[PDB]
Amino acid sequence: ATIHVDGKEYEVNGADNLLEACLSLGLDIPYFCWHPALGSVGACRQCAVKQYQNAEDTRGRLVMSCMTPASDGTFISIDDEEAKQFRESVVEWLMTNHPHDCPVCEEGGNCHLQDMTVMTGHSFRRYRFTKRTHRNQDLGPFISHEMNRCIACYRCVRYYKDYAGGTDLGVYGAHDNVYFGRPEDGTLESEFSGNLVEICPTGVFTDKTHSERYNRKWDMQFAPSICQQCSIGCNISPGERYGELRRIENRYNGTVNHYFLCDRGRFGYGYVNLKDRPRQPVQRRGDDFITLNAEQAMQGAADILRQSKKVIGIGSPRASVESNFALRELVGEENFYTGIAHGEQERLQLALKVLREGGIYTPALREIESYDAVLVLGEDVTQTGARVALAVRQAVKGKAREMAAAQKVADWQIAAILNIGQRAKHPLFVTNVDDTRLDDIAAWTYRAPVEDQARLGFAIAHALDNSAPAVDGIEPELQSKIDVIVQALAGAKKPLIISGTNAGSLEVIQAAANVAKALKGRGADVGITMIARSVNSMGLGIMGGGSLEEALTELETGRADAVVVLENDLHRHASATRVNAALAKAPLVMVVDHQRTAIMENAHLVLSAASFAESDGTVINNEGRAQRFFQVYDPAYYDSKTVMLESWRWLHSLHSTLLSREVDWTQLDHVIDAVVAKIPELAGIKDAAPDATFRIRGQKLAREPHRYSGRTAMRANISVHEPRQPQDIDTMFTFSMEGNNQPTAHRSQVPFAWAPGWNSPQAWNKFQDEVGGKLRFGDPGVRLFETSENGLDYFTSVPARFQPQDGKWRIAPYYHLFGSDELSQRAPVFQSRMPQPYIKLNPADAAKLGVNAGTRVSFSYDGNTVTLPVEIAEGLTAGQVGLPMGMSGIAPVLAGAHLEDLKEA
Amino acid sequence: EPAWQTRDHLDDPVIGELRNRFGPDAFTVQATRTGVPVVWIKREQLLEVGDFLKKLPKPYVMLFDLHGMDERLRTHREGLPAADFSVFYHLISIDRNRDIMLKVALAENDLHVPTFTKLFPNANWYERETWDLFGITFDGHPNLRRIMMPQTWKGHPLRKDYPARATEFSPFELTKAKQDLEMEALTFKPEEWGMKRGTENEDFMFLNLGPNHPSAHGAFRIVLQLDGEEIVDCVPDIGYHHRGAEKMGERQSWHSYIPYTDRIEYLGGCVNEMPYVLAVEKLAGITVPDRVNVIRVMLSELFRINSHLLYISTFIQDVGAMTPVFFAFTDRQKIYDLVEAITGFRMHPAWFRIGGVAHDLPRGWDRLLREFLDWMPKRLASYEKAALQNTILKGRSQGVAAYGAKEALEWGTTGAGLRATGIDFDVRKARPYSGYENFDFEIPVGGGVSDCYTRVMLKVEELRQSLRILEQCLNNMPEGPFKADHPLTTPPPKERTLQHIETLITHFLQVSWGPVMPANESFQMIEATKGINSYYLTSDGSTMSYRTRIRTPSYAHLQQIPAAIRGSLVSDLIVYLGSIDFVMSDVDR
Amino acid sequence: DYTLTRIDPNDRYPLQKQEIVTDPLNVFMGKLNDMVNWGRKNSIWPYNFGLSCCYVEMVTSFTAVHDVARFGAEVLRASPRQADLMVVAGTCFTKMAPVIQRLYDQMLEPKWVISMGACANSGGMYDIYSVVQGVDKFIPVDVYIPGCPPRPEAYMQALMLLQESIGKERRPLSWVVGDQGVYRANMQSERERKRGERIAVTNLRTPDEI
Ligand SMILES: CCCCCCCCCCCCCCCCCC(=O)OC[C@H](COP(=O)(O)OCCN)OC(=O)CCCCCCCCCCCCCCCCC
Ligand SMILES: CCCCCCCCCCC1=C(C)C(=O)C(OC)=C(OC)C1=O
Ligand code: SF4
Ligand code: SF4
Ligand code: SF4
Ligand code: SF4
Ligand code: FES
Ligand SMILES: [Ca+2]
Repeated sequence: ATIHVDGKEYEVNGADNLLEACLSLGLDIPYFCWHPALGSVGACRQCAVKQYQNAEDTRGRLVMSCMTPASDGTFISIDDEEAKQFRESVVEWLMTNHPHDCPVCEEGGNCHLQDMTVMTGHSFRRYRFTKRTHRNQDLGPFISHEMNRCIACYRCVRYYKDYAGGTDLGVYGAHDNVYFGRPEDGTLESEFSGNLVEICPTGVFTDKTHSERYNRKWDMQFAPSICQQCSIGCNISPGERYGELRRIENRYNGTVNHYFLCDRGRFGYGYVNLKDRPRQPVQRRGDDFITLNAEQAMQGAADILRQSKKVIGIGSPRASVESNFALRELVGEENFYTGIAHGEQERLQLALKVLREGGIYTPALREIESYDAVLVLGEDVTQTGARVALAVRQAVKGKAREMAAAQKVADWQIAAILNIGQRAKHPLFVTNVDDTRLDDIAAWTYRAPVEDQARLGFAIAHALDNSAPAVDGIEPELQSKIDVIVQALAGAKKPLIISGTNAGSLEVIQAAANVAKALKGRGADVGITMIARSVNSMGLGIMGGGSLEEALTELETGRADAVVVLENDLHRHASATRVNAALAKAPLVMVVDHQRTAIMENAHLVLSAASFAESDGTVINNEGRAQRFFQVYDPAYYDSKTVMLESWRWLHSLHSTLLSREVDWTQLDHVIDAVVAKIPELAGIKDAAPDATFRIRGQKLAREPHRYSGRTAMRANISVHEPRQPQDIDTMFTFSMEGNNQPTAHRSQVPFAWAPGWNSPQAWNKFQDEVGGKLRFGDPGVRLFETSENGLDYFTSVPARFQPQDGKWRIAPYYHLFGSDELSQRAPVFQSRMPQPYIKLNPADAAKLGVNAGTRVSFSYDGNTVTLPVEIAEGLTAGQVGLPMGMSGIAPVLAGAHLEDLKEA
Repeated sequence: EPAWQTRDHLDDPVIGELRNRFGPDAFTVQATRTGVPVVWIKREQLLEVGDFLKKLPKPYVMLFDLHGMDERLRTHREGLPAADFSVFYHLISIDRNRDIMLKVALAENDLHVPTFTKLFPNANWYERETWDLFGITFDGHPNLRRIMMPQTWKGHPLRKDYPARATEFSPFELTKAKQDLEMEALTFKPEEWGMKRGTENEDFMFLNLGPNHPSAHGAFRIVLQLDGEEIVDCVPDIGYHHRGAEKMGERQSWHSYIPYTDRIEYLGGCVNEMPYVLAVEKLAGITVPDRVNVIRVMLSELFRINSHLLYISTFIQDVGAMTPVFFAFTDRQKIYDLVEAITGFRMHPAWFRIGGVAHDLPRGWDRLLREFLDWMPKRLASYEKAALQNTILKGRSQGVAAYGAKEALEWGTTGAGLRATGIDFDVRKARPYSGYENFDFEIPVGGGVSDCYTRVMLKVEELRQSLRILEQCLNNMPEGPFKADHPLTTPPPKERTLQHIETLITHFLQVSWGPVMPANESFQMIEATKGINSYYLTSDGSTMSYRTRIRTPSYAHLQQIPAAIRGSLVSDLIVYLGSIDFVMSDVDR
Repeated sequence: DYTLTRIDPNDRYPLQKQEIVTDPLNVFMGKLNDMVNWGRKNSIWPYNFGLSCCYVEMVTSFTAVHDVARFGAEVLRASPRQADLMVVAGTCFTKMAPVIQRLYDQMLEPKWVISMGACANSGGMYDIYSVVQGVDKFIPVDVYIPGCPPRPEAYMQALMLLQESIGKERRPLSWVVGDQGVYRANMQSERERKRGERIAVTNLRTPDEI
């Protein structure tokens, strides 16, 4: 289609409305209620443009550019006097009841309403009467609520209900007394409530964690990074001020995490700002604790390493690719051990084998929203990989989108989309040990142990293609449900199969792979998705190594007299007693970490590593996409005593000092080239982000905005002489505003969104080729592997039916979004949010034990008689005990294990 | 129809003559808010266009400005030829009362332009400054060396990739090796200028007058060759007062750049503020009310009286009479009391704003203005009868460093010298800015030669005219607003900021990120206290200036200096330095 | 509660060593030193050196409407040898830092340094490539003046502060007998001294009045 704006001819996409058709070309129209992902509702009436149907038309009509399709031959005027006066009047009407709260507002300089008040040129107030006020609700530890600043643009209710699926936020009130919130006070229990701080154009829903230690947007030092709290790897923009991480903002990735994060990744950053964190290298002689800087620590570590017969290294799925590779090259290829256990590594290797060898195209997170029928086997997505659950909700609403598009309704008429599709939605079949958070839209939910879920998957795979291995012994009711799932999946056009290593079983992944292979054999565009546990689980599995049991038995047998533990707590993947014995037995433990782990008492040397905010690196998400996360700040700028370096830098300098007795602090590009040289299958991480020599017309990229303040006074308490700003030799960014952050620069890594006249999170519209689509000049991060030409065979080893053995209790994993991450539970803001540790029991088994809810049951696992209060789970199957993974003293390695001595105490 | 509108300027006769001479496909015309015909001309035809403008029936006999520009980051270049760098030549025809801006486009690799020194001899320092700050080479230039930065300097400061702040670079550590290297780099090497040190009979002796000389009015160093007392030639070395104010214009916002514009000429103040804020108001589309124009005219004339008083006192002291400078500084204290009353500061007021002024006039400024207007003329008559009619001062001043109209035109001389040469080109009359048409005041024009005495009494008559303007402003003062009602007026009025929310939003977004001027180009040329000061502002649509070019008259006067003092004595050079009215902050910026 | 500086040319400027020592102050030598300090602080000859705006304000202070001559500090010699005080009044540019270092070396002790203005104190408003961030990067400064420009009576107040600094300092009477190190008193800061009279200020006159 071809449109005419003010006499200028523009080629646009005719399936789009006029608002983002003009926003794609760079034409500024004020707007509040429209969002690129939600749709158009025509509420705020701010997007008015004067439309003409002929080339010679004087009057025209003031039409809504978010509600008028951009067909071929529309002559719209934006800067006309009538349209500008009406837009100014709408801004004025929104400004009649707005409070005088801008200095004391958390979105000052980040406000969409401020940008559209200055954009329309409204600065004179002739309203003289009183302003309406509203009370505020306590929405929990995350969201600060201030309803006086609202403009009734209906974005919060639209996102939270029609997009996030939440049920506790709604619109109440009257004519002008419109309220947006809960029917009472209490925590917003949705797992995607954190995006309300950027969906809301005003300062109603604000980040309370940021509001504790608050600084303005221009005071933030930003960086592009990857969220480390689970395996999805959503792109984030960490921003710091005064040496502590202040706020995690959303970063636009058109393929992964376009406009929405989750609460664990958005509010779980509080572990970085802990004072218990090691900031200097600390060495122990017996009970004496001394502090060294980098050089003497490196020389002493190299001396003790040379005085040992075999140095072993225990990596972690939390650390980056470069740091794990540095440990591997420091300790040797054969002596490198992955920090995960044997079962977790087996499930991870199977998931990687299905991904990069199964011949089935695994889709990205943006591509999930277009799949028709979704089968989730084993994985509790909403509490582990929550963004995949949100994309699953979008793919479910795709059916109503399809019926709406069949009735000649444009895609941006979202109200008509839910109008036509009242309750009809795509099939979703979830399996878990209990009820999930996806049960509101799921076509079926199977509450069963992992053996029965795996057998259900094998039954689906056999009933699709008869060459698949059959399971015998299914009840006819479950057989009818199997037939229903088969009819739903076979009749679809883009089936999706979602599994992962969080189910605690291998046969679940085998069954999901067999279902995907059977769907592929019938001639369908089937996709698969394995959700891993940690952020860099996939990269550690790709690199490989031994299990934690092998490292512990090397330490216990005496063949390893020196162990380097890289960013691992070692109690999350093994028992605490065995780890403590194997570490006290070893005469040298060197823990390189940025967190005060429990094993640092046994550590002979502690090396203060850097977290994601203070280190550069590459992480591989759950779909094989290599992504580079950059440094936000130099920790030594404010606290000059702080010797806190990148873990790969620590290990590479230790390797160099061990070899040639010289200390050589390397660069990130050298380590990246070493990875892509020694490991052929990690060669794609060179293309994840360009090197430190990349310039936009000769200059670097700025980490802080052009109006960064207090350069000559933020360090004046220590010394009045402002030092040289830190130099980033590793990456292409600089710790200064002398850099390029234009929206039209030929780059993919964007630290923050800012345009002249666009200060809100809506400033991301200028950084894309089309608004709501991919990022301009391509999205960052590349896939490590392609789809194979041929796939795997049928996994024949079906499991047996779950028969509850007396005495032994199978442990059913109950993952929580707030508490199952190793680092997110260390945040002090999650302690007021995470639930209490409850052991979950069937009513029948609790009645057999005689225990009621509330009382304490003690259970012993490897000499640890730990007591937990009891919650009753009706959906849990008999013979199991429900345990929360990742909590205090309950490791995720407990999944699938037995539990003897379960008595009331 | 407002004066700030983008005028494409095809109605200029010079565009018609250029179309008829070079054809309809030789140059492009740019529509800007500068009020200037902007002609993009190919590099091969630059010398032909310069000769054509030099040989017009009413020709462009003035090279007002010559400077480069980095266009590598300018996103909004619609209607513009493709260019990585550009060079603009601003030329003035006085008899036409017209001016033109010729821009030549250069790629990043092919950064060489034909020289402009032969057509206009004052292009030497401008081409040196363009080479120093942008790296652009001029073919045929005699001595292409750095003029702002020292010879031991790597990189070009005004390029977009060069960092601006000293905290980004390493801090200044002065070691023995660096001190020795920088002291040897600052040493004058006479073979590099072809000085011909010595003669077959007797040797010439080289003297470094500046920096730190009681007659050198600032950071100015001149290296002067003497045979006995006589001067053979002069090498004026500048760059000892460089502050990088243009790079600061690319570093500060529109509102926060006002103190930096104020410190460009530290005896100018509001006179330095006026072209910048007028160019910003041209960019925004703001028409200021009458009271704002009267207030800014009054402050400009007050600071003009202050600057002329200082200039007269320094000239009298440089001749040798050390007495009247104390009384002149007492009248400066009276002016400082008035300026403290109005703006709140003595000498760097930082008071002018976009679309108005900072505060309103306090209750009682007319009393202090009446006291100053009573105090001034008797003191001026005393200074005249004590020193400016002295025959010793006349002997030291009359006939010393005299030049005609052709030397004042080919060297870019403006202000007192240009009017003393008989060229009646005053900005306050020919191109009246800020409502100068509402004030009646005469223009002093000399007899055709620029002596030191002629310049000094022309500045005395300018002081008397400024006193007349102040009297007219005091007797007739409007009663209106002190800020414009435009939404882009920065900052908004304070009381509406304090008790309205739209005004609070506007003020909040205008002091934090800065006002968002649209992507356009503006120019404002005014008559400063020392000559003609002009601001050329290119906006990329952002909240900062994409390019800030400041043309100052003291630069052209200092470049003229070797052509008007050659063959004279050192005493004549001292009197000439005292009778130019230059400051080195104006020269080096 | 004093400090000692010892100078020796034979790397990084300033070429001196400073330590924290105790005042040694002798029934006639102490009064002799007091008389010498009185004569030194009651006759100061400032150097006629100027860089920028702040020099114009310094010579505004030099005139007959403020009359710094009353303190015996109007002499204003243009030679570094005859001068007794370097007032760095202006911006310390990059190309002039060798010139200022040379002019400080040509000066003779007893010598004192007064930084005038924000450019000389810290680099001021010009955080730019071609300006040394503060003149104290290479020369020791005795008295600091905030301002841009400092008003003339602020320069006079700094001159009196330098006089109080001279009046309580120990210098060698003769260059042949005694120690040649320079003892300068660590006086109480004027911020701490004036905190008593500055916090108690309650009401000022509104800006609309003249
Ligand atoms: C105890 C002893 C001291 C007692 C104290 C009281 C007496 C003080 C006496 C001070 C004497 C100062 C003499 C200064 C002489 C300067 C002469 C000079 O250089 O004149 C040159 C000047 C210009 O000459 P011009 O012809 O233009 O240049 C030729 C270039 N082609 O020529 C001109 O401008 C023309 C006019 C020249 C005037 C020459 C001086 C006249 C007499 C001295 C001044 C008056 C002193 C007081 C007299 C008594 C008052 C009651
Ligand atoms: C004789 C005591 C001072 C009298 C009052 C000031 C006299 C005029 C000073 C002029 C001047 C200025 C402004 C000046 O900026 C300067 O350069 C640093 C000079 O050289 C030292 C000057 O002479
Ligand atoms: S939401 Fe925006 S307009 Fe409202 S008080 Fe906050 S910053 Fe001001
Ligand atoms: S609370 Fe925010 S998102 Fe919701 S209607 Fe009001 S302004 Fe819109
Ligand atoms: S889904 Fe995972 S990667 Fe994404 S924001 Fe949440 S915790 Fe971070
Ligand atoms: S501190 Fe201010 S007045 Fe002094 S030299 Fe610097 S800019 Fe000029
Ligand atoms: S954006 Fe169109 S009415 Fe709100
Ligand atoms: Ca780094």
